[PDB]
Amino acid sequence: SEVAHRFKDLGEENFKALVLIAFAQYLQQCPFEDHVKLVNEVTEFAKTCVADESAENCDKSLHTLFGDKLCTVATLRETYGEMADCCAKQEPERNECFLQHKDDNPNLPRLVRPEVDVMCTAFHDNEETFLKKYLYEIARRHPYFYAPELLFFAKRYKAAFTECCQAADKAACLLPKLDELRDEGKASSAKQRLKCASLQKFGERAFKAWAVARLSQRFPKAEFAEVSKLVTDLTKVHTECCHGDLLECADDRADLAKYICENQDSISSKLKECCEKPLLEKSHCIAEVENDEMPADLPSLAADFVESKDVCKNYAEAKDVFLGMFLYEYARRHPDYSVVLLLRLAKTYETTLEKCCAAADPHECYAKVFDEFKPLVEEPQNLIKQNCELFEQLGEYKFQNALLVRYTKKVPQVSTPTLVEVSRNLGKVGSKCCKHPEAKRMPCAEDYLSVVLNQLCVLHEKTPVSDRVTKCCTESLVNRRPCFSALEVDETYVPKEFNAETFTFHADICTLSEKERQIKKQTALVELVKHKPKATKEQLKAVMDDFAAFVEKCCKADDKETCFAEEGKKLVAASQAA
Ligand SMILES: O=C(O)C[C@@H]1c2ccccc2C[C@H]1NC(=O)c1cc2cc(F)ccc2[nH]1
Ligand SMILES: O=C(O)C[C@@H]1c2ccccc2C[C@H]1NC(=O)c1cc2cc(F)ccc2[nH]1
Repeated sequence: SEVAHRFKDLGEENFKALVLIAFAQYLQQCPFEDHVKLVNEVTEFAKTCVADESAENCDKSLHTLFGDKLCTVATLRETYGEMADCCAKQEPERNECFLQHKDDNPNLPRLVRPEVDVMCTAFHDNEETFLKKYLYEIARRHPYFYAPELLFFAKRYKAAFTECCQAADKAACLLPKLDELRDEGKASSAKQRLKCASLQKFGERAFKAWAVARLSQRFPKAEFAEVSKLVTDLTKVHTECCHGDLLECADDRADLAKYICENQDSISSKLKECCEKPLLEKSHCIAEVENDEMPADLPSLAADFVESKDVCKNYAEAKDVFLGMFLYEYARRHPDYSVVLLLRLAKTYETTLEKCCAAADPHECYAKVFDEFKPLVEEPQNLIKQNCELFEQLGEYKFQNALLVRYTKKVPQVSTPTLVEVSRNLGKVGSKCCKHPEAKRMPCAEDYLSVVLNQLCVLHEKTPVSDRVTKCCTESLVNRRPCFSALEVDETYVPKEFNAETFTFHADICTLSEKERQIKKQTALVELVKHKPKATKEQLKAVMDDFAAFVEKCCKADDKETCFAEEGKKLVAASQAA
């Protein structure tokens, strides 16, 4: 009985929280109350199985059990409508369906967060509910969020509230802690979506390719066979989490943590304080530990991968393991390299070994391999140092408008919200990456944009509108940022003439955050660019200066939306002629 095998392995709390995530993530419009109802039933059931694994229903699959339970609520199609299809389906099709129906951008209201004392009061008046609601709200909104990490977050969310409510000033303590979690959570969700993306479209071999490069960057001193082992184990974990098997995800991640911790010596010099931490922390720690030192004096790549006379033999026995070896050997020698690049280098190799083995003479052509890299390597190098001067001039905000305009004109089919969000995240590279020296710049950007461009691809995959976006996304997972960095301004676009409510703001806007304010400013900007893509210089500064500065006028105008209904009409004439 797997349900009992999971229960006993993780325990009731995590079992209960991993379940609630499972559901939250599967029927996303469903109310908190309902899920918790469902979760305790499943809980009720598990205990029996633990108590008697022979009992009536304890042999079914976890999907089966969770699927029947879920569909108790989903069945209504006046409330839901589209998930009730998955209900009439049986396994394994029912699970395929729920996963297909996972909505990366769900039309959901934001929890206007109440004052600090009420949260504190709620936290004490009943925390068990309070904390359940944190898993629920994040899961709902992040249907691919790495669940076993989402628990690690929860514990930390619990800790903040217990510290900060008892503190003299409850707000100055709590608010910074919360916002730190939020950010740390948005990066996590994003990073995790890339893994599910990779796994479910480009197959595991591609995920495998990514981890081996990554783990070997981190664990250079480890053997190759020791890295493949870890890679395989990781893959089964992410496969399982990205397939909705969250319970065995948590278990298998836990096994690996223990495994790593028991062979510390054979894997890394740098895991001492990581592997002394408790359950949940232990895995977050290990995952994000620092790069180990490089084994004294290493040989050249060439000898094995070039100068040797038995490439094709080692290739043709098993090209995957060989290419895995190259991916190992190349990466352990270069922690200063981006992982997308390396994957781009290794692929040149794969293709070139099929070009050269297929000849009568193997050697002559593949001796020239390590020139073919120089241009692939220099392409990312040039783009990053080009944008960074262009950033420190403008600042994170101004520099996001430079992106907005560009990507807007580049791909005007896309929805303004998508454009606004992706370009807002794309320019955040300039903050975290240009800050470094070159020794860590180019890589930093190139890898971050890998995450931010996936966001674009999965948001566009929802409702396709463009021809070119759907290309860069589906053509080759690692060739993405250079693919979007080869799309010129389009000449096909038929622009929508005028939309008067887009550029006329309101008095609700004088009661919201600077971030939200910025996001409004920028939405209007995108949609103005959407009016004239062709001849349009900096001048988009001025009229955006106006739609932003005139806000200052009307906020500090002490009226009942009089000036908004006329002094905004002054500017629609300003944005057409000029
Ligand atoms: O060629 C592909 O697109 C599939 C995968 C890919 C992805 C990027 C760069 C190279 C390659 C080659 C290809 N994967 C592998 O060759 C491969 C990696 C790998 C890692 C291991 F720990 C054990 C065996 C392995 N085989
Ligand atoms: O995969 C994990 O959850 C943790 C992995 C781990 C564990 C111990 C030491 C180092 C590391 C690195 C850490 N994996 C990654 O960073 C990683 C990123 C990433 C992005 C992809 F698009 C596809 C596969 C990927 N793996």
